[PDB]
Amino acid sequence: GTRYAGKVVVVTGGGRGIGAGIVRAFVNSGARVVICDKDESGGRALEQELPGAVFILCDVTQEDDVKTLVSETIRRFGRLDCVVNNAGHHPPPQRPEETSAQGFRQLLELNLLGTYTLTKLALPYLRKSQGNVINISSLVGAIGQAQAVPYVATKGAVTAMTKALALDESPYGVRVNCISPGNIWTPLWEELAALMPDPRATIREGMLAQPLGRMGQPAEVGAAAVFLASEANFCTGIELLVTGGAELGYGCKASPDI
Amino acid sequence: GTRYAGKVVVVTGGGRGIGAGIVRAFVNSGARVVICDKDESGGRALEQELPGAVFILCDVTQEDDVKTLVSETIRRFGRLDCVVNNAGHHPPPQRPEETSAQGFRQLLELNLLGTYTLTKLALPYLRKSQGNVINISSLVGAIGQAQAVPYVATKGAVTAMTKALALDESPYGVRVNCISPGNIWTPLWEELAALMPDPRATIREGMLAQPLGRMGQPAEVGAAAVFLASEANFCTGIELLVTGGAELGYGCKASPDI
Amino acid sequence: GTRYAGKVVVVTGGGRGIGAGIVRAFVNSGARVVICDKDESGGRALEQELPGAVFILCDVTQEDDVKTLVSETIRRFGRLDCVVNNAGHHPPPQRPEETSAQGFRQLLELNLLGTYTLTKLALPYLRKSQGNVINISSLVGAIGQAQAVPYVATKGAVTAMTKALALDESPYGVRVNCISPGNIWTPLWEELAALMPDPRATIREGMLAQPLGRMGQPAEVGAAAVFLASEANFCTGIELLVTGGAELGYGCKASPDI
Amino acid sequence: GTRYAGKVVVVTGGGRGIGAGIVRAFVNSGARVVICDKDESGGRALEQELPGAVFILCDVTQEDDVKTLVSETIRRFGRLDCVVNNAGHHPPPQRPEETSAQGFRQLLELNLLGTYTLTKLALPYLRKSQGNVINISSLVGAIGQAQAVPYVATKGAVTAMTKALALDESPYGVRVNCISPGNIWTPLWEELAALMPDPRATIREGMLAQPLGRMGQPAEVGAAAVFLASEANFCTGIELLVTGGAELGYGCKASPDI
Ligand SMILES: NC(=O)c1ccc[n+]([C@@H]2O[C@H](COP(=O)([O-])OP(=O)(O)OC[C@H]3O[C@@H](n4cnc5c(N)ncnc54)[C@H](O)[C@@H]3O)[C@@H](O)[C@H]2O)c1
Ligand SMILES: NC(=O)c1ccc[n+]([C@@H]2O[C@H](COP(=O)([O-])OP(=O)(O)OC[C@H]3O[C@@H](n4cnc5c(N)ncnc54)[C@H](O)[C@@H]3O)[C@@H](O)[C@H]2O)c1
Ligand SMILES: NC(=O)c1ccc[n+]([C@@H]2O[C@H](COP(=O)([O-])OP(=O)(O)OC[C@H]3O[C@@H](n4cnc5c(N)ncnc54)[C@H](O)[C@@H]3O)[C@@H](O)[C@H]2O)c1
Ligand SMILES: NC(=O)c1ccc[n+]([C@@H]2O[C@H](COP(=O)([O-])OP(=O)(O)OC[C@H]3O[C@@H](n4cnc5c(N)ncnc54)[C@H](O)[C@@H]3O)[C@@H](O)[C@H]2O)c1
Ligand SMILES: O=C(O)c1ccccc1CCC1Oc2ccccc2O1
Ligand SMILES: O=C(O)c1ccccc1CCC1Oc2ccccc2O1
Ligand SMILES: O=C(O)c1ccccc1CCC1Oc2ccccc2O1
Ligand SMILES: O=C(O)c1ccccc1CCC1Oc2ccccc2O1
Ligand SMILES: OC[C@H]1O[C@@H](O)[C@H](O)[C@@H](O)[C@@H]1O
Ligand SMILES: OC[C@H]1O[C@@H](O)[C@H](O)[C@@H](O)[C@@H]1O
Ligand SMILES: OC[C@H]1O[C@@H](O)[C@H](O)[C@@H](O)[C@@H]1O
Ligand SMILES: OC[C@H]1O[C@@H](O)[C@H](O)[C@@H](O)[C@@H]1O
Ligand code: NA
Ligand code: NA
Ligand code: NA
Ligand code: NA
Repeated sequence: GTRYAGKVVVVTGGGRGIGAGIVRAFVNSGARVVICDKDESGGRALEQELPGAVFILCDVTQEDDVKTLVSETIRRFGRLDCVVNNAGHHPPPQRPEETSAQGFRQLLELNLLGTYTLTKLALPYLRKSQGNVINISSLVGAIGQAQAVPYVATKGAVTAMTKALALDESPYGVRVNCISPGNIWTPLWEELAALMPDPRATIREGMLAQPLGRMGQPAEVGAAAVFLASEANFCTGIELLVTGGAELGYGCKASPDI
Repeated sequence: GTRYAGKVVVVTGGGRGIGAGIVRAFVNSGARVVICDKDESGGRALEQELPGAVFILCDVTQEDDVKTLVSETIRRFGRLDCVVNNAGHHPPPQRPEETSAQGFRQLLELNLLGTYTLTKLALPYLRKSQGNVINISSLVGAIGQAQAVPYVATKGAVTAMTKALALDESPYGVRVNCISPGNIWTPLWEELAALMPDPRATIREGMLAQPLGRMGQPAEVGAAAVFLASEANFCTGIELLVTGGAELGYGCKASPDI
Repeated sequence: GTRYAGKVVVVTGGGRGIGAGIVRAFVNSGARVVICDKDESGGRALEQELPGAVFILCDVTQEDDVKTLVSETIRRFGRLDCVVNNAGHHPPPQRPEETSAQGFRQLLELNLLGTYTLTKLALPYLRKSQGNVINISSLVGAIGQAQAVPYVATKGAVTAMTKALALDESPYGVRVNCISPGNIWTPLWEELAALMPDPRATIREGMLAQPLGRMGQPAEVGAAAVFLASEANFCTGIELLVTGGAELGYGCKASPDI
Repeated sequence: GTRYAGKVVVVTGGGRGIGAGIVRAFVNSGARVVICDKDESGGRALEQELPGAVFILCDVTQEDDVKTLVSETIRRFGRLDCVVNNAGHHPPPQRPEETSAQGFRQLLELNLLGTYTLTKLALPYLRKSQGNVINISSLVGAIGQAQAVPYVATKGAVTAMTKALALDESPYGVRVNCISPGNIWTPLWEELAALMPDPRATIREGMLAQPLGRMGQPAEVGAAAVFLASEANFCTGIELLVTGGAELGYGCKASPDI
């Protein structure tokens, strides 16, 4: 309840899923949290539920929404210590020939450029507080995924960008790290599974993709984020895997040497 | 002179630098090579110089230029075996606060979406030939670089996209790999150094960034590309480092524990 | 003071340096800690200083010392929740031709087989508690170091072994992770620098090997260890870098393309 | 037939499997090859079959065997350009509690220290020729494997050692690289499968562990080795994956978030 007391945190896409788990973790650590989301329903309810959290409607693809998010955070709370760039989307499975350049651009706008824009606008305040940036990337940026060429590309970009910004901001004492989750049970995971021919089979396969034999929880990503913000003072430019071991060992990757 | 005989290769940005080195390597391997470049000067001269190479003016950010590149390759040579996505640019050093979202978008168009578009248009022909894709990424997509947030992000995206496409195309026997060069002495390296306060000092530091104590050559990237195309039949989704060991060991990263 | 309350932790090489920092972090988290060290001086003083810590003399290269360490931990505290394999050594800089197979074997005994032996003897108790293993590896296992072939090999082995054991123990709910520190200011760092022609210059170079421009502290490694034990329930088989960004970006690796 | 003409190559464990594939690749490249193996049957037959290959009986765990291997290579052929450290073994699947420290030591002697010893004895001659070292590691050193803690540890050590030695030998122009194969169909793979309850099912699972849907061939590892020796002049300290994409994407790693 005190490991991040007195600090101010902005969490994008904080209204549900991983984002909401991160919001809860920071509130439980003693921080004041600004919940940003493009949808009102979940975030407004979270503000009512959590003392110390407030909701600001903000679409991270709209530069002027983000400018207002930062200026309102400063106006209302007087400082900014941590930005968690969690807002993002995973399209339904798409074969490469079914993707389009314009859809790829749209996904870059959310998953990459929204993170870039908030980080840019926040950095002057993070420099004053020697604060930090946490980007939510994905394991599939590192190892790939089938039927997700645009999505994978956007998360490879986020992870690499994290390292570049870590280098640039290190002289100011501002750390920049990312978390790469694997399969986390969220409303988006459930929505994507519902599109599949056999949603139950898709969910079971998702559980068995981890040696631990289950998917992860938003609270587990949130704990990793609170660690990076509050106790990882010699960590910058790292990719913290929260994946249950999915990247480890041999598995079933195809549907003796010729 | 025969390890890739009878094969047809498209190299983007092939008029100078790494691209020209890759063109020469494939011609020396027995392949017919289509040189794509947005500038005429170097590529036209290379066609005249190299039997088995032809030049097609093509800006990879212009979807209709790329469609014509593919249709002309097929019309003129009857097949397509390998696409080398080398066209790309590195901006001058830019602090994060000096970058813009619109400049970031423009760099994504070249370094990422041009690779995406040519690959998409070529894949039906690569499936017929069980051909392969080689993307030219960068070491800095993996380890970051200072004063290059947009550039680093684009190359992290290329490397990740390579793995995603490798997964999607594996059932068709089409391999997708990337080469991540470190410091290669090219006209772009020389142009970037010329912008610096002490170009000679910048070049010397660039040589000493490798344990081998020199920069690499376009011919060395070209040899790696010919290997991936012609002899790496069990390699897909790999990142082949051509860096002289720059990623190894401790070095000077800042300008005792507090 | 409560995030790991009621838990029992064994820290090898806990008498000074990183090990002592890890001991302090776990005591501050509410755990009871068994300090193992082959030397009495530091560990005995730490027991006197810290309520909740006790010292057991134990050389991790001596299988019967380690058996007694585990049986005494269980006899005295009734459970075992976390083993931190920190005991290890870095020889003075040695050129490859100056190393010997027998010295390499001796270093494997400490840095690798001591970790293996304690982990093996502890695992039946860790299974009962759904506890976890934390191995202290090194960044140089991942990126190499000059004049340290045997040492680097031992830490590459520890990091890989961590992943293998994570796979094997995942069905039992026992997580296995490692921390890879970079330059941490410890008595061993100071001892190694004292051997050099210009110790002050060696220390300054060690500080500048990180973008953050300083070395790390034992307390920072300790915080990472407490995170892995207490709050990283979906992390297994990970390598948590505590390096200040030393692996990022280009640096000086040698003492333009030919 | 000329890309490595005039060069002399030593391949350990060259009598069958990957080693024999590497021997054949180097002979086909124009090199003279010394086949080292502890068993006579396969290697003696290979000498008879291949002009330009000779067989020397040599157990790489016996330091005096290795000294004789190097001195006989020099006596007979006058130079040494490349050492391929391929000799190694994978034990049957073993749960961690079924392993022993003494078995772990024995496996380190072969998989790690044999590579170390030959490399050490060869380096004075490799310096004279600006030759290179190729170590055969494994993908599982990087990602782990179930029921193979000692084996995985030895290959993590080989990969890390490769990078350390690359750093140390870079001032002399001697490159040191490794190849990490995934599932390669060899007599050892077949022997290991024969131990399993359902060998046919084990082999099928091994094929499906790669997105390419087959295992690799010794010839494919051999081609990668010839590339590293003959055409990778700016590559040092790299890990060249020859895995068919096994490390990519999600798969089946266990036998929704709790
Ligand atoms: N769930 C997983 O398994 C998983 C795995 C790896 C990475 N991730 C990443 O974690 C993040 C959250 O994923 P999730 O599963 O919780 O998703 P989710 O869809 O359940 O929640 C995302 C939230 O972000 C909000 N959001 C979307 N677009 C926005 C925009 N333009 N501006 C502001 N808010 C916006 C949504 O309204 C929603 O509240 C994403 O970046 C995703 O790529 C998720
Ligand atoms: N030189 C290095 O050290 C280095 C290191 C890592 C990666 N790379 C990558 O290698 C590639 C080539 O780099 P280089 O140093 O040879 O650069 P370069 O500028 O010397 O050559 C690039 C070529 O691409 C062409 N090109 C640029 N934009 C194009 C477009 N829209 N359409 C078609 N052609 C276009 C240029 O006209 C030029 O001929 C780039 O992708 C770069 O990011 C270079
Ligand atoms: N200091 C760094 O920069 C650094 C960096 C990366 C990794 N590491 C690793 O961190 C660990 C601790 O390093 P440090 O710098 O604190 O070293 P240190 O020498 O200061 O402390 C190590 C402690 O381990 C004890 N120890 C040594 N051999 C032992 C044995 N056989 N049995 C029991 N205890 C034994 C020593 O007596 C000492 O108290 C080591 O594994 C080292 O490889 C250190
Ligand atoms: N087959 C695979 O899928 C695979 C995958 C990854 C790595 N590897 C590695 O590739 C190498 C070769 O594996 P393989 O499958 O061809 O094995 P294999 O058992 O078929 O062949 C290995 C050869 O090495 C020889 N050898 C063994 N011990 C020796 C010693 N002490 N001295 C000299 N020669 C010795 C054997 O007699 C044999 O001829 C090993 O290092 C192995 O770890 C294999
Ligand atoms: O991994 C990611 O980054 C990710 C991000 C957001 C949500 C879920 C994930 C996991 C993979 C996702 O989950 C699916 C379910 C059904 C079909 C396709 C799916 O892909
Ligand atoms: O690494 C890359 O991908 C890359 C790509 C194209 C060209 C050169 C490079 C190397 C780094 C580059 O070279 C510079 C020289 C002067 C200032 C800044 C520089 O950055
Ligand atoms: O990195 C490691 O794992 C490590 C482990 C223990 C202690 C220190 C280190 C850092 C490198 C070490 O510090 C040196 C100082 C002078 C000469 C050589 C040195 O190497
Ligand atoms: O991956 C490696 O390094 C390796 C090395 C040598 C031989 C084979 C391999 C693949 C894994 C191996 O193949 C098995 C088959 C049956 C049971 C267990 C097995 O493990
Ligand atoms: O919708 C799937 C899951 O999403 C998570 O974000 C919620 O915390 C869970 O309550 C829910 O079961
Ligand atoms: O301009 C720098 C270098 O660029 C390379 O692409 C050319 O092959 C070299 O001749 C030239 O020295
Ligand atoms: O000896 C170097 C450093 O070692 C660390 O372990 C101690 O905590 C410090 O007090 C000391 O300055
Ligand atoms: O024994 C399995 C395989 O081993 C390989 O080394 C041989 O080249 C093959 O002929 C054989 O099928
Ligand atoms: Na509230
Ligand atoms: Na021509
Ligand atoms: Na005490
Ligand atoms: Na012969």
